[PDB]
Amino acid sequence: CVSNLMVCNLAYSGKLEELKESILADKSLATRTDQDSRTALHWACSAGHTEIVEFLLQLGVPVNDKDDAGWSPLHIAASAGRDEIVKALLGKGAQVNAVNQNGCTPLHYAASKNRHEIAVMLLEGGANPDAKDHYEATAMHRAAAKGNLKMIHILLYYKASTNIQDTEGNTPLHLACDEERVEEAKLLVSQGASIYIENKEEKTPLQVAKGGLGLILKRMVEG
Repeated sequence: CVSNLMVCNLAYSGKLEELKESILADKSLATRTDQDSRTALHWACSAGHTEIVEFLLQLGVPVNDKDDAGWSPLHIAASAGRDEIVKALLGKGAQVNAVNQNGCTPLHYAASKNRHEIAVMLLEGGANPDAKDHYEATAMHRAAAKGNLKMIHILLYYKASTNIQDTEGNTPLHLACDEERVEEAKLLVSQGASIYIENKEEKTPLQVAKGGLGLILKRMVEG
């Protein structure tokens, strides 16, 4: 029972037939916003109900409206891992470089939650891989820190930068090293991530690294 508007609950529940029934009675309900500034579309994205999303999109409804927290439908769908809803959303003009109130794009959440195929869709649909959030962090920061090896390959293929620094001065390499993400750190270094950049604490990814991972990285770069 996630909303104060019944239509929204019907979209979350997946009750497509009473959702259509409410909306023939009152066309306005397909775009009416609840207390979180969400419509039926947001909630159907959240629950992954593709047929209900597809129905609303045909109806002509807005695709890019952000809720109280700044989440667009695309944000919700990318995060929740709704492969086909993302596809539909993008097909209907969804904004791929949309930002929520923390400064996150959909790709940030795809990267973080390991959504490989959604990441590909977003990037192939025009997403900026170097988009920085309010802490100046990228998708690559998130992938490196979580240890998402395949996601890093994706980001790198679509020309993500490896040496962007967050508010703390850390690059993705710093984070990979800090979380003992070995293969992810080697991958980064092999495609040019710097072992020399210092975070705002004056430490390099090597100095942050443990178990002589730093030694491995140092030999990759220096001989």
